[PDB]
Amino acid sequence: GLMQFTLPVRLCREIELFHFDIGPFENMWPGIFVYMVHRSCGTSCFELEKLCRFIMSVKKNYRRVPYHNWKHAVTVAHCMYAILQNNHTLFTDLERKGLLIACLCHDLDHRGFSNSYLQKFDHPLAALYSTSTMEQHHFSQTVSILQLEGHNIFSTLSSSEYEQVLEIIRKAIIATDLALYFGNRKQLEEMYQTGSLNLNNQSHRDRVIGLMMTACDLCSVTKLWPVTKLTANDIYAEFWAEGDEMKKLGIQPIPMMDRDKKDEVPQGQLGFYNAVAIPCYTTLTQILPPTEPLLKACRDNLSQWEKVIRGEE
Ligand SMILES: Cc1cc(Cl)c(C)n2nc(CCc3nc(N4CCCC4)nn3C)nc12
Ligand SMILES: [Mg+2]
Ligand SMILES: [Zn+2]
Repeated sequence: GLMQFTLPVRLCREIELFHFDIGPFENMWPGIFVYMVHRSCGTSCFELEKLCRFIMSVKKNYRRVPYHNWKHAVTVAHCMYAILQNNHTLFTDLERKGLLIACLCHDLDHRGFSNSYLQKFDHPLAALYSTSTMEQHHFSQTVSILQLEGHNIFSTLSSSEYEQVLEIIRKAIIATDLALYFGNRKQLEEMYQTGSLNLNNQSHRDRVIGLMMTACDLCSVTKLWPVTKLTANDIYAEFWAEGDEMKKLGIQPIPMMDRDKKDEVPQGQLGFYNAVAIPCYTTLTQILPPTEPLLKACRDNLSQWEKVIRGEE
């Protein structure tokens, strides 16, 4: 009732920053997440007992893969928290509620394989969800966990509010399908430039939330360089295992997934920051000026990859 969550001083201060790293102590991550809900939403948003039980079931449904794991979920939520806290007035009570939850749940039960590998392996999920395969699965898992006894953190919401929140969550989670991001950022680019962008048009909010989700999801590129570099190892550990699996199916994997192309990593990161990351944080900074530190950090890390290529590290 009168129970606050507090973090040690360095965390208390640094968690407010975009480049915060949640650290290696897994047992502190639930507390960190709850801390973020309480400041971002209010101590009255969710029934504490239910929330903790929800957090633990979510944790239990992430798998021990090198990248798309429980640490990633909490990291993507922390980036969303920073966005929300730096844009206080722009978001409904329901969005604040739904978005941190969406981030925590966005990769639920990920297996460490891309949509493309599932389709080529012909996994049951690819038959059930022909596009955004994993992402529809992630949302499905969120609904399941929400329906477990004592797990309904949205129990105090009205029937229509409940339906609205699940709908924010659904679209948010779908938007993490990077294949959808390009078209989404293009529309947003154009709408901002022709001045048509309207935060009262619901379909416009959706696109903006979608862009936020991409930004949070890629936030590894906005951290301090050693964090960025070390996460990159986890990212390729997954991709290369998928690459191996492609080869097992009799298929040349794309260069990104082929461990024989280890040497081109610095250059693959370059293309990635240029094709994906920078454009994402750019348009996001245009639409939401106080998120500029993400762009600035992303640019610093691109420069670090450039330095890696030039033999300077
Ligand atoms: C989804 C995602 C998210 C994030 Cl936060 C990052 C930092 N990354 N990096 C990547 C791989 C980029 C890449 N590497 C390569 N190759 C070709 C041969 C050597 C490497 N090509 N590309 C496009 N993906 C992601
Ligand atoms: Mg995902
Ligand atoms: Zn993700």
